[PDB]
Amino acid sequence: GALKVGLLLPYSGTYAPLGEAITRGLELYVQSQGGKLGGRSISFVKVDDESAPPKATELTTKLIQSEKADVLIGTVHSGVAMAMVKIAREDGIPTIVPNAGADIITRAMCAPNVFRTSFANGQIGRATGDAMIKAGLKKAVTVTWKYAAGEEMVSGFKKSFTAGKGEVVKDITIAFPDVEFQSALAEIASLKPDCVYAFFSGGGALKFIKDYAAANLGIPLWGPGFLTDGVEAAAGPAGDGIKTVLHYVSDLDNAENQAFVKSFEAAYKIPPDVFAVQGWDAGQLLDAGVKAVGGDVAKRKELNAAMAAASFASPRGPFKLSAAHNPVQNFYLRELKGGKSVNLGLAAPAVADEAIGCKL
Repeated sequence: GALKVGLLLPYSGTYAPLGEAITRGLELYVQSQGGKLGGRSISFVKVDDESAPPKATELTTKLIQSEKADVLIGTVHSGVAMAMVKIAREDGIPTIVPNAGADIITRAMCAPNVFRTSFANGQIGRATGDAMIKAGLKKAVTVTWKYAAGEEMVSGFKKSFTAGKGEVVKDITIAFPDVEFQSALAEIASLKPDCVYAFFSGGGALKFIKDYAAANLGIPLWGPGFLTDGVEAAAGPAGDGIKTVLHYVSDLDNAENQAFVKSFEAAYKIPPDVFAVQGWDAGQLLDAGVKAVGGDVAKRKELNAAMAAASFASPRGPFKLSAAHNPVQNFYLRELKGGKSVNLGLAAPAVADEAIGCKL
């Protein structure tokens, strides 16, 4: 029979374009392998999580129990992912996290069957704060949504930014997924920082970018790369000049990215973004696992071990996991110019996030 891959992703709401991009990355990878991973035909069972933490336990349980998923892949929203990972850890099902950066997933909640192909919130926030200090910035206002990802990315940023003698003047938070920003933009203007660090993504990011430009603040906008990835063409000139830090840049010239961009543009007529890459690499990681156990997904201990030691070429560069199952990869400084984020160079060389509390 087919190998059933349960996909828990947002197909509606503000993160719907992220779930679409991840799904596209996975399906394109499965197609590049002739519809099979390690000799098994793939069947995706797609469930919309609606980025809604109150539904996460029920929808995960259904995917594992009622639909009998052989593998679980998800999700985008860190609150949903934390609840999902709690159920997956206790079940033992091979689980791949293709976006959610919740720090706990590769720290205190680290597990033998739980892998991440994206990043950790805290680590990318620290890399962005470091880049802003190197750029001479000293007085920030942060703006994000009131949930674990905003908090952890703003916390990581504040750690590096204050360690660099900068001050964080205010942390503005908006309830998730609200996108009424006029009040935050009036407060930014009143506080006169020399920079703004924002975490938004999907619909929220695109609207924040247009609203932020329409305010004519004269203040540079920064953030983790999720603030611009995927929304460059739609943001138009309002995006110009935004500086971000991310573990992917569309112009990386390694052969795997050039072939991946080609396949993705030929199938979907738009460039891939970081979300598509993370999905493509979840496909590569599951392939490495199913190949090592000759299609026999029931050998979980051996499947997990192979995915932990997996080594392949990502569109990002060499893919490799730490002992706590998080990617070890470079972070680049970028600028949004003319509809794409361009590479301004290396921001942080590849190092393993510190796995505080990980029993592994």
